[PDB]
Amino acid sequence: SGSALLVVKRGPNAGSRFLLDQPTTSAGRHPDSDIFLDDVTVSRRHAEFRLEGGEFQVVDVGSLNGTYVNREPVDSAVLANGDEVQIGKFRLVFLT
Amino acid sequence: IAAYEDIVRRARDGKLTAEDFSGVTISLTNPGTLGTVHSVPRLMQGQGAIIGAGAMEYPAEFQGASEERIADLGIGKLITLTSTYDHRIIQGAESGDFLRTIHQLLLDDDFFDEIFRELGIPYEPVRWRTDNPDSIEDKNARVIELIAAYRNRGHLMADIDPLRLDNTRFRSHPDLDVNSHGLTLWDLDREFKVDGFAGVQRKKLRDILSVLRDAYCRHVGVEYTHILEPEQQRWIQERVETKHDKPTVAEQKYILSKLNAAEAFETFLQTKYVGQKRFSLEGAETVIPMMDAVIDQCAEHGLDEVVIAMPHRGRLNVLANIVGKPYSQIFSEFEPSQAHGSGDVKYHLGATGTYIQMFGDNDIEVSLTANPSHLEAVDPVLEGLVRAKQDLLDTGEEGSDNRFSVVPLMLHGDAAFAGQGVVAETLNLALLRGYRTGGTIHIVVNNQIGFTTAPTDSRSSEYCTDVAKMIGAPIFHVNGDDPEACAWVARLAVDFRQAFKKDVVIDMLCYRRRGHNEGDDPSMTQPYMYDVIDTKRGSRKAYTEALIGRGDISMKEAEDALRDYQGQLERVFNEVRELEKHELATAVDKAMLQRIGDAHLALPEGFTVHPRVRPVLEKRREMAYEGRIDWAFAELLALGSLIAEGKLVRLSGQDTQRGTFTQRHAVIVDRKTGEEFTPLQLLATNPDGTPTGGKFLVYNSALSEFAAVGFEYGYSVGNPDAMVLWEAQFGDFVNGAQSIIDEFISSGEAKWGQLSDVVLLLPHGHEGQGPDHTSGRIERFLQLWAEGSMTIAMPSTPANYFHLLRRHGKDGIQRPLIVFTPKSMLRNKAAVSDIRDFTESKFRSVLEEPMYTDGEGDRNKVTRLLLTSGKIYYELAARKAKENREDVAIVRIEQLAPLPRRRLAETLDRYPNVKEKFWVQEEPANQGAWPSFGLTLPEILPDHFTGLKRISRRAMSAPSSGSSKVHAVEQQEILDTAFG
Amino acid sequence: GFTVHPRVRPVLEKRREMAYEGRIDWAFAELLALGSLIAEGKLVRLSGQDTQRGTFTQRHAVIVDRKTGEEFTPLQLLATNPDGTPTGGKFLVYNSALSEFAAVGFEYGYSVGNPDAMVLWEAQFGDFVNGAQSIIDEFISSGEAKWGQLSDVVLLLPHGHEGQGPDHTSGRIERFLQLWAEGSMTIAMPSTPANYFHLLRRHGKDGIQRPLIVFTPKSMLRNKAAVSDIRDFTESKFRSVLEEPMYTDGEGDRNKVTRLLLTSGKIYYELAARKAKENREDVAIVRIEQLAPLPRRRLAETLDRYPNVKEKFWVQEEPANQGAWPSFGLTLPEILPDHFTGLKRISRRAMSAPSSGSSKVHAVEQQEILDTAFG
Amino acid sequence: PSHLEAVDPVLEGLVRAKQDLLDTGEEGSDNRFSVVPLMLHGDAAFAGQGVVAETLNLALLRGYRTGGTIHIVVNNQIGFTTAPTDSRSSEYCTDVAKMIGAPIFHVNGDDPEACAWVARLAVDF
Amino acid sequence: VRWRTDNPDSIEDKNARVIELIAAYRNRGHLMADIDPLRLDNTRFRSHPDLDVNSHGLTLWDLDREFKVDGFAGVQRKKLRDILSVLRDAYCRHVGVEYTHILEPEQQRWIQERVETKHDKPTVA
Ligand SMILES: Cc1ncc(C[n+]2csc(CCOP(=O)(O)OP(=O)(O)O)c2C)c(N)n1
Ligand SMILES: Cc1ncc(C[n+]2csc(CCOP(=O)(O)OP(=O)(O)O)c2C)c(N)n1
Ligand SMILES: [Ca+2]
Ligand SMILES: [Ca+2]
Ligand SMILES: [Mg+2]
Ligand SMILES: [Mg+2]
Repeated sequence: SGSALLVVKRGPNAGSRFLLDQPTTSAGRHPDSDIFLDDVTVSRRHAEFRLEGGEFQVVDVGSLNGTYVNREPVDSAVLANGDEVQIGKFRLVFLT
Repeated sequence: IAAYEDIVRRARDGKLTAEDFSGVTISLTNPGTLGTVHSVPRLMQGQGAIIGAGAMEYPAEFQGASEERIADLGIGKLITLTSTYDHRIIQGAESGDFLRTIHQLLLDDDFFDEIFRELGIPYEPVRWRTDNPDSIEDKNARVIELIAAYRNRGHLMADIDPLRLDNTRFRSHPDLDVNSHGLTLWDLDREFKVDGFAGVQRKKLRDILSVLRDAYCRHVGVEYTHILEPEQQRWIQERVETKHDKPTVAEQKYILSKLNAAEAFETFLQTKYVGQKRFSLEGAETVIPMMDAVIDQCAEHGLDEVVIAMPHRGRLNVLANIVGKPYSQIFSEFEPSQAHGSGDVKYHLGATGTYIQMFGDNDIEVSLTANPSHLEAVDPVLEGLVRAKQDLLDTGEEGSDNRFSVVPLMLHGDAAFAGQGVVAETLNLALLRGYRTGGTIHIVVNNQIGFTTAPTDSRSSEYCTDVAKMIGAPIFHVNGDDPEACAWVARLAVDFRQAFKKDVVIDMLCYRRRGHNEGDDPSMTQPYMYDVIDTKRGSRKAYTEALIGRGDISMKEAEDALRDYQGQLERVFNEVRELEKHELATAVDKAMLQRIGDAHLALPEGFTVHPRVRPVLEKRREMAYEGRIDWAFAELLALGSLIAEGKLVRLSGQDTQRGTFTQRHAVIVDRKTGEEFTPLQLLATNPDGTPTGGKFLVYNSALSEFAAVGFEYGYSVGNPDAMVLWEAQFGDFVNGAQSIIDEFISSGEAKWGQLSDVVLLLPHGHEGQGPDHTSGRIERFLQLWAEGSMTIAMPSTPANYFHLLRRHGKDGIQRPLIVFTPKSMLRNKAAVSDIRDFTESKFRSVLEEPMYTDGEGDRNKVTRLLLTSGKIYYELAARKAKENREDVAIVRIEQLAPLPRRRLAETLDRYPNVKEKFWVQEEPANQGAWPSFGLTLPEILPDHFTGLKRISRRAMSAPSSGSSKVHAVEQQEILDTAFG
Repeated sequence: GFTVHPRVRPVLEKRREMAYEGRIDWAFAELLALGSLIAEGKLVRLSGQDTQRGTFTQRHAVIVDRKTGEEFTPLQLLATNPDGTPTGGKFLVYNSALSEFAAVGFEYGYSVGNPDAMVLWEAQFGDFVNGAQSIIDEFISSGEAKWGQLSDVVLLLPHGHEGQGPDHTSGRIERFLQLWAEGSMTIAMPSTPANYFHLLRRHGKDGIQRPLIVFTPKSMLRNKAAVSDIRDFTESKFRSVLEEPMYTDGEGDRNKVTRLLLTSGKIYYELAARKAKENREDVAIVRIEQLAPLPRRRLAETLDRYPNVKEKFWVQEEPANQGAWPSFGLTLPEILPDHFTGLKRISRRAMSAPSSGSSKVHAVEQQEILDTAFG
Repeated sequence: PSHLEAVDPVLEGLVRAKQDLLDTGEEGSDNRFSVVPLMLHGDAAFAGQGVVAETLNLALLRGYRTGGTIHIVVNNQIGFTTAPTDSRSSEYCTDVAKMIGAPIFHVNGDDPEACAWVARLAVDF
Repeated sequence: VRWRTDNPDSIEDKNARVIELIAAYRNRGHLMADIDPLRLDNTRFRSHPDLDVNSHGLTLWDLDREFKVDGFAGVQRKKLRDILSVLRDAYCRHVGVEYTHILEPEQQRWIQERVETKHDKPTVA
């Protein structure tokens, strides 16, 4: 609805909708993150869903089990509709 | 070399000070860098001598010949070492001897021994040996033999001890020393016809030794030669001998993330609480990702569940980082003595969770099972639980798709594996017709100690796991410091288990960080061992440095891992600090009986039945259509009705298929062919062709007691909706499995809550066939009975036993029913039952005589009251019928525990002219039911049982008398005492 | 040049003080009973799970050098008389494997192969004995009877209600008493270090081959109250029945007693301190050290003292269906009815397990019995 | 008693008691081990029973060692009515002995000359 | 013996096969021995290619040829029919030997001498 919707496919909280509609949406294994993806694999600070105009770059921020966009480890990637973004054991899908 | 690399690192980055240059007393130059053979350098003032190291190469003449030509003759590279010296102090003899001394070192053995010690290399260095003048054919058989010797005992010369306590195991082997097999460093570059060594039919000697090193001498000891199956040995060589690929940096990072949560969990547990000096998984944190690897592999393999049975050590760590339980459900109600204990009950309880593959595409179930403080006691219980779940899924042994999707992950202590005897019984039942689990993954966590008992004094074998070689189980002794190795070993075990369906043992050699007591410094008993552990580094932090040192990760990746360590350490400390502030019809119609009575004669086309069994089938057809049903047929009718209803029945015991006393005949075998026939399986199919859903599982157990009872108990836990029955040969042999009764059956439904729906048939009967062939010791069962924990019962009539099994099988309430089946009374013509008993009746916990209930009997005439339970009633009733003693009534207490208070109070109010009460039992005075009844009855029902007399055998230390003549006199003494 | 571990060092000097002054704890009393037997000339074979150092850091029969790693046995020094002559005795102390069935079966076979030997087997905790239940049921209890293989074995079983779990508290006495016949075994539960000292010496020098099942305490080893003076070890004998110290040696009035308490384990020390707090001179506590055979004469004579007793109680920490009550509550009013008729029981509720899992539950249940026997 | 393999640890305790008495074997100046345990066993009782393993573990400990033991299993290929297939998960019942590196000689119980040689050779080992 | 037409391989090629076959007979000599007096499983004798000579690239023609068998019956050279006769009488007769699984080397050497020798027939007395 004008912004990106991340829907978790694999994880304890599978089948859940989250909205990325801010210039900075935080994700990690800590409550100080908008999308608190909790698990032992997930690190305290993992990735950000920054919004630059009409672009969503999911950027890694010092995580041990990296951030895989379409099973591909990236540091910064312009996430497109239908991508497998992986944070530890969690695997969510991007929607436009 | 540390001071050399400091001077090199600083010179390279222009950070050298002038205080470094001032002080050169002796210098060295290398003109041989540019290929210049030798130089005559100029010596500067302030230096006594300067050494000009030449070009280390083959001489000019040989430069044109082939390498194969040179190595075949024995020509080697050389360095032209020069020493341009000052004649004002140093003379030709001293400088000439100085260079000779250098040569002696560069070709010495102790020089390289010292260097290998300083570089952390445990293996024997190459020695300067002058070429073996033997032919390649002569040398070939030596190289072939050396390859076989490395496979058989390569594990002995392996660096699998993280503490490096025995440095001699790396030098005390001539069967692995190459110099002994007629070989030198010159033969290193020659080809040998190694028939299928690393797959290649030809290989250079230096390749052959390096393969064997990385395969059997690195951090993985391989013991597989003792296996009798050949393809299994071929299979392990195809994995072990291949130069294994280095794991990806992403794979390595998952290992370090799993080790970060494990080291932080034990950091929290050794801080937040006290008394946790015991159960401290410090040093063996590597076992957390090791199990994770097994389960990740299992999910990839397409498996359904991994059932974990483990001891108290590091159990909470597994519950959070392996099972998948949140820290909240772990420390809810958590709890400083010098002795170790159980602490919080969570160390016993078994919870379930789910595992999501980090890299794979599947999800698998991970459950944990309950166990007491008795080490390795849960071993047969876990294999029974895994089998219960497999059978349920129409997979494994009892299924169309024999996959064995339930995998037993069993962990053990180092001294507990060779020590306990249950370990052998459990391995024996790992591959039986009705007990197999299709392999089991065993991870022994060798901490190289057991409280204060040295491992040397706890086993009579090289390895603790040498017990596993009973069933040809491959053993992989892996070093608990190298995590990458532990994961490979663990994942390879899964492949073997899935390929051959055989148990696999992984010996994880680690160290125990602290003693079992908080104020215990076990350096009193093992000072040398704990002196090494004092200077050791954590298996997570050490692996972190190794990844940086090897160039696998950078300092940015070192920050990603260090932030994850604090991020997971704070995670549990703050979650706990926040959670702390917020604080039935038991009978069937006669047509059902007639279906079971006809199943005994529904023999397959051409089934030649044994002539001794042949009339038993016809007699059961007559019994189901007329009456006088003996105990033997009543037993099968109770289960036959439950199978036709749709319930699973698992009856298995020592010689239970035929029957201990030739009474069951659940499986009859053809005399000519040898085929098996089960009449109770015919009931699992309704007359209209539709399957009922029930099943009959009848097997013959090994000569085991501890594991036979522990397996059936585990089956009633894994599948509660199953009539699990275990029959002993004689009740007297149950003392072998006393740990299963004391710790799992009686206190199971209470200590943890593991509901036991097991039935334990124990042949009990006083006939005098010896102390070990008469009493199943009822006194002990009653002694450990609490309000509603078990149901001890002693039936007297076949009809009552029928209702007893049907009642226990359809009550819903999970409670262990200990039935005491008779021995002689099976073939007793008096111990029979009519059809109206099986059809128009229910279970009777209290039983009056037949004359007072159905016949014309006078209850007032009774003055003498007799209370009994076993077959002894039939002897007392016949004695009463001989003397026409109408003043004696006999009441039976069928359900011994719980005591039928209401059923007996109402029954005792009948027969009002009773002036004396007696408890008549064949068992001795200190044994039987009197020690409990004589103290319970006048306390619970004092209006009738006050002043109760006892007519029984004299108190003995054994259940009965040895001589058969003595038993006849003692049995008649009680019959005359109760009738006089 | 034997560098002793600094954690062991003061325990060596404390035993020098205890032997020359008094207040001898259970740990030293255990070694004094065997130390006298070795110096006399008898073979002593004490071996069990972690028995060399001691399950609860109490034995120290073998001490190891911190620098070298050499073993030192102080009880082997007694096998040589001061005049250089060997006594003929020997001390055999080993650490058994994680075995139960064979550990108990081996020591039993040793007492059959050599009757003139003090064979002792110590479990880690009494609760783990159920593994070797076949050795107890078939070889020890019915050995001296079924065939005649005389068993001179001593089975030390750490028994004590502290609440460290069901598998770390009760060594199940109820079963030993249940399989006891007239003169087949000798079940015993000592309360004082001096009594245990005479118990071992008596069993080691009686000649009569009879298995003595001793229930050593766990917490009461380091209990400051559970001590013994030199006068007890020198001028005294084994006591199967034990009165309070105020009625026997101190100024104590036997008539003042109206409430009679009968006990056996360490629970006596809690009942005596509770009595000293409330100055309840109407409560007497008698201990039954030898549980089987029951000391009929020693107890009848003692029961005649304290004549103003109007109530009798059996106070045990063990549950109702477990402990000594299932046997005592039915034997005592049948053997000594002139005193034990109408005997009341002050104990824990009947459980299927020997104790409760939570440590908090044990503290409440242990205080419930102390208030019941003092009200 | 009637419990199979139950006397296994009792015999090894009796042999050790006599060895220590004779001032030979483990406890003494000599190391003869003059007492030899001749233990006979049932075919399914060797693999089927757990005591068997605990007993083998004691066969060579610091204060338990008997300096070897001669074990003669009488594999009659049956146990009442249970087949050896349902009584053991190994080729031989004696595969339990492999725990301590014990040499196993599967000899035929019809050839007496062979049985004597096998028995005498075991004594030498 | 089966009628097989000569293996055209050299003696060096055939040697490593014969060396390996000796060790194969030592590892599982017991698996094809006549130790069952009732002869219930007749297939145990034929269900083993590691002991079948025809499988190791050998024929009845190679039976009379010499092979460099390193210390088999002491002799560094032996005819194939002599090698298979020592192994038959030593392992596949009525005494199955499991001695290869032992870790001590001198013990294996000890059993090798006492097993791989034409043992004297016992006296009539
Ligand atoms: C059956 C049994 N007997 C005795 C004990 C007492 N006990 C507790 S720890 C221990 C020794 C530890 O041995 P191991 O299994 O190697 O454990 P780890 O040293 O690895 O912790 C013993 C004897 C026990 N727990 N279980
Ligand atoms: C411990 C034990 N459990 C059960 C029995 C009952 N029982 C009597 S004979 C028999 C089978 C005999 O097996 P095995 O040891 O092979 O005897 P063998 O004929 O070889 O001597 C069994 C189970 C027993 N005697 N001992
Ligand atoms: Ca049920
Ligand atoms: Ca004596
Ligand atoms: Mg250990
Ligand atoms: Mg038999």
